[PDB]
Amino acid sequence: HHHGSDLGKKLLEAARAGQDDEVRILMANGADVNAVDEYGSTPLHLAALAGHLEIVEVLLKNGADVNAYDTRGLTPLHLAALYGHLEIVEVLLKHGADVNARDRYGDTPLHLAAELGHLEIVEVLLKNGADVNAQDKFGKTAFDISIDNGNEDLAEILQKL
Ligand SMILES: [Cl-]
Repeated sequence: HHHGSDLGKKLLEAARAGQDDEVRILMANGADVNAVDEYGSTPLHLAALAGHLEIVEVLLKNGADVNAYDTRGLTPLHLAALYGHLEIVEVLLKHGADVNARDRYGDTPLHLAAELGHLEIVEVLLKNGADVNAQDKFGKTAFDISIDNGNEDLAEILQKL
């Protein structure tokens, strides 16, 4: 629907604020599920960041792009991992999220979850095919990040799971 309309902007705002009723109302009025703001963020990026599981589900049910990339190359999965939202991480993977998507720095969701010490998110990403050898632009793997941060608990999950 159009290109950067105020209707799409209202849906982006309601998705970030977790306004479930307002999100259903706006969608019924024809708001585009894949509306983008100036940062290339979609309603699914903003709901995943702010940890609104229910809204993430309705967006997906109504055809939101699970692998949309913003201006920094961050996908909704990168954001759910970075903000520590485990249930959203699981729901996104079930709806075909690309476990090895790369942002502008070559970091995958695994790199971001390791950097923030999110152990269970790391474990879930590994069992969904996360690439342990993926190197970012600084030449680091998620394992290298865990070692540099002296998180031996995380490093052990990264080597054995
Ligand atoms: Cl969650």
